Amino acid sequence: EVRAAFPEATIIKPSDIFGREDRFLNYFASMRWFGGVPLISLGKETVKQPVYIVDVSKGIINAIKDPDAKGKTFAFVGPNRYLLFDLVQYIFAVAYRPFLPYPLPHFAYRWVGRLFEVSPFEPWTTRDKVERVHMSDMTLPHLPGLEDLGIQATPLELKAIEVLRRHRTYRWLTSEMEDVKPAKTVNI
Amino acid sequence: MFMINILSLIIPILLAVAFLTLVERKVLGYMQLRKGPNVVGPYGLLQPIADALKLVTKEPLRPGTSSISMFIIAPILGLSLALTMWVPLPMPYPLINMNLGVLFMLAMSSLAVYSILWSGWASNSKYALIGALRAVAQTISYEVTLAIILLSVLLMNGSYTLSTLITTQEHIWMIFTSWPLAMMWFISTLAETNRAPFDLTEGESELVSGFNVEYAAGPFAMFFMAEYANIIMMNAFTAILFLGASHDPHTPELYTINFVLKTLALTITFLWIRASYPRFRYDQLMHLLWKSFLPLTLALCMWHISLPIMTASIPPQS
Amino acid sequence: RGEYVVAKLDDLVNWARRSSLWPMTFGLACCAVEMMHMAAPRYDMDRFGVVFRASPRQSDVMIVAGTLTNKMAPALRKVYDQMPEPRYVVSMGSCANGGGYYHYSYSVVRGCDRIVPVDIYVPGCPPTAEALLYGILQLQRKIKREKRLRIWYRR
Amino acid sequence: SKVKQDMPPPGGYGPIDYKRNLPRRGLSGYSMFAVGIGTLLFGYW
Amino acid sequence: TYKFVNMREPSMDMKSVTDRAAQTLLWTELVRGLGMTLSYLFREPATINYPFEKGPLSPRFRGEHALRRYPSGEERCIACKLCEAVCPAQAITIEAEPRADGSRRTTRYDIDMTKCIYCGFCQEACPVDAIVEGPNFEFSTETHEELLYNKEKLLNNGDKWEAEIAANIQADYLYR
Amino acid sequence: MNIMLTLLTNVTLASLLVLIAFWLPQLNAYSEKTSPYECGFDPMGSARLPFSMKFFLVAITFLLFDLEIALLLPLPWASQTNNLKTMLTMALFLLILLAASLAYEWTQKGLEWAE
Ligand SMILES: COC1=C(OC)C(=O)C(C/C=C(/C)CC/C=C(/C)CC/C=C(\C)CC/C=C(\C)CC/C=C(/C)CC/C=C(\C)CC/C=C(/C)CC/C=C(\C)CC/C=C(\C)CCC=C(C)C)=C(C)C1=O
Ligand code: SF4
Ligand code: SF4
Ligand code: SF4
Repeated sequence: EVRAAFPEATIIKPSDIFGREDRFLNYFASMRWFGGVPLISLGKETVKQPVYIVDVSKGIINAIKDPDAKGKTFAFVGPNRYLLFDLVQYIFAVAYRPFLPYPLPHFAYRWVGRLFEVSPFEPWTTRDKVERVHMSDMTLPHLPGLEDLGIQATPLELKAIEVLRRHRTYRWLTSEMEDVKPAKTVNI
Repeated sequence: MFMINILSLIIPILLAVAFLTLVERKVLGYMQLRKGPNVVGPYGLLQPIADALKLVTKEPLRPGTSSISMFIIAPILGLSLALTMWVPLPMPYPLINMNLGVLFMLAMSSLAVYSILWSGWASNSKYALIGALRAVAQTISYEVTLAIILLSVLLMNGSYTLSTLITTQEHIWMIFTSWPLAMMWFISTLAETNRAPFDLTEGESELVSGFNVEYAAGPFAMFFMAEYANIIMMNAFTAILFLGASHDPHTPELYTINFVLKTLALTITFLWIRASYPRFRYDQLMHLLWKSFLPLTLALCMWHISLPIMTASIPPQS
Repeated sequence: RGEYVVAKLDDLVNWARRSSLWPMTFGLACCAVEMMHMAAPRYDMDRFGVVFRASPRQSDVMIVAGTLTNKMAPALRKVYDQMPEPRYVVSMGSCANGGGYYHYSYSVVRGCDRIVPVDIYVPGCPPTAEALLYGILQLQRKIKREKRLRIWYRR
Repeated sequence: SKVKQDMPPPGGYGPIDYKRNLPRRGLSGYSMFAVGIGTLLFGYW
Repeated sequence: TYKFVNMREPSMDMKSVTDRAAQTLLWTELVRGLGMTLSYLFREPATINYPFEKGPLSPRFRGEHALRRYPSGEERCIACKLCEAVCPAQAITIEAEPRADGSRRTTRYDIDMTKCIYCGFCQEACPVDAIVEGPNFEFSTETHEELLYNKEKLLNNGDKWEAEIAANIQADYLYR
Repeated sequence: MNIMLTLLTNVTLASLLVLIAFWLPQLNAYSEKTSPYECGFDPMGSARLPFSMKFFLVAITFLLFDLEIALLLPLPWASQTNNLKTMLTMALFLLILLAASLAYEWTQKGLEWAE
């Protein structure tokens, strides 16, 4: 609809965005409260390609300055794609909290999402949110990405402690980046 | 209806703890050429409620380096003891009449320090550990005489029951017979509650806030009641201990009015002392008590055991 | 209507905050000494509900009063970050309102706002102990006029 | 006309106290102990 | 000359020793303090309630600036830049221009109330009593931009507090 | 019956107070807010390193002092005996010994702070 009303409207298509107040890394980090970490089919069939917040922020700024952003539709995506189970493995390793995955059928998770929607305040997990975690980032190589603008993507491995240092207990609070190895990346 | 009695001994105290804060602000202010809170409602009578809602709706800060389980037990332990240590007090007729009332008085009074102890440790900071350990140092000097003064004064009462205190004080005040002990008890009760000259554990000018530095909102609000409910209760303890009023067997109104007035007069003096003197040093505090107080306790306790036998004035046990 | 009960709970919450806000013990320079005169018996800040509590963990409004310099700017923002929510920062005096007399020097940040989200600006060099006495009360009106739950019930 | 400033009145000014005027009050030290013992004796009796 | 302050050796007579012993044993100077505060409790508080009653000032008080104008209505400022040349904080920024009537007024008179320190030199500077701080110590704003005054705000302050500035200057124009 | 009912009621009321305190106020945590307080600047980093306090000697003596305050507590019931001659002698022994233990504790430095 916006493209129809405003033909020369640059449309930015970010993937999952991670950062300090992202509700994506914090989502899995906060999952520790409710027992273990529930992933449907262990989350082994869902590949995600997150992108750091600042790069997309610089992407918008560069798009404004760029005289060629008129009409184009950019897809802002990160450098590497990670299977969701390995991504959660990376998150809980960086937070050093114990990982307790367990399978959960799709219909029952949808029921769980319904229960959490009841809260009249900021919901923690909706049925819609459960679906998003399952939605693997569709690859759109024809769509002009991020490097054409000029911004080089920052791998999530570098700037991951920013989000998750807070979630660490006092025990592993001063632990650095190199303590936890980079997670395996299913690449294109 | 015993449950109705329990709330009738908790909620009326809680409002009494609340209004002590407003009274202290005004008493301190009027002893300062100031006026004190007088805009929140009439005469500032709405001020405690204004602070009441703010704190419980204040952001309750969780420090990351803090140990969470011990973080929350301390405010619970502080308040729980404060209320439950009101229950043996013989307000006309004590709610919980026990043959060992004062021993139970000391037990939870000694249990109270673990609030400032665990909270000081759990806060995980320099000022947290400084306040908690000086809280040990302040309270370590403190129980040794607190028991002795309690023992010496009560030795001519007859037993450890708090109800019989009134019968002993039926004719004259206890302070007439043990005023050297009463001054020394009063300083310690001023001291057990970490108040006025002995407030090293808090130490605003020297420890910012001491143990309370990393305690906000309700967890702070809870710490304030434990401190202030102990103020009223300890003064009430002193009022019965030394200034036991007359008790008509048929009208408990008479004792209740007199007893409450004595507690109010004593609690004002706590604010009176708090305004006037400067603050000690925790080394001098310990040196003041174990070098000057404690030697006097032993001889005074020596006097108060020899006196009943020499005068054939031992008190009845039953 | 739910709007009525929300507004009634709205008025209850803020009235608690505006009548019990505690200015921190945060003084810097010449602008701080006369602020003591506000706390002095002449004006008696405490009568209006405030208490001068230290320990930013237990304070609401931050009285940035004095010249804000380079060497301390990290200390202030660490202090401001430690203050719980809600928190307000009243930039007090011309030094903290843009640099004051030393606006053009080399080790002063020109304005307290460049480090902190600065609330109502009270000017003066120094502002009279009464001049920001209104500054504190004028903030109490700002606390009065907030919506919070009104937005939440309409979010 | 006449030069008028804030000059002090012709009689200068009243004498201003500056020396310490800390009053001394209270019973004699012997009396304080005497009355203190007196209450003790009455209390014992 | 000089006066020794504290070396007063106490006497060792039995009366003096018992007095000190009574003082240490039966705390007296502590009670002297308590009696002092209690006496200072029943006084009259020095507080004044806010805006309903306000503190006392003097006619030469320094506060919010204002740009007055002649009895005819013409503005006093002939843009001599003296106030800018004496401004210790360099808050004054003015540019002049030959006005349509031919008179010599200023196009811009931005006073940055966040820089100047209320020295009052500006009121001493202009020989036409153009700029002068008003008695209004109260102009606190919620945003930083509001404090940055321009010529228009200065004239508005001149038109608002003109009754005070005429009276206050009338009182103190002889002392200076 | 009554005593644990009183005990249970008090811990319950406290639990609710902290519960509404810790849940209601619409939290917002951003890491540096949870950072330790160090008087405006960063902590040097410790607070669990061994805080060597200097009143160690006076610390243990307090334990020994309390052990004998329990001994001299039964005096109110001890005075109601048929042998006050023996009871008075043994009672005064404890206070004499307690003073004696303190006197040695005092004279041989002891009570003094460690610097
Ligand atoms: C460096 O710079 C500085 C400044 O400037 C920048 C300054 O200006 C000043 C000058 C200002 C001054 C005020 C001078 C003193 C200030 C200092 C910092 C000096 C050091 C201070 C001290 C040594 C003394 C500190 C004393 C204090 C803090 C006073 C404490 C006691 C009080 C009575 C006041 C506080 C009272 C409070 C908070 C109100 C009560 C508390 C509550 C929680 C409210 C009640 C709550 C409830 C009842 C709970 C809810 C329950 C309910 C309603 C019951 C019903 C419901 C149920 C469910 C049961 C200084 C010194 C300075 O150095
Ligand atoms: S604004 Fe003026 S009074 Fe305040 S600190 Fe700066 S120079 Fe001093
Ligand atoms: S009052 Fe002084 S510092 Fe302020 S603008 Fe005028 S001359 Fe400059
Ligand atoms: S305000 Fe005064 S000093 Fe400034 S330009 Fe006008 S006349 Fe000159």
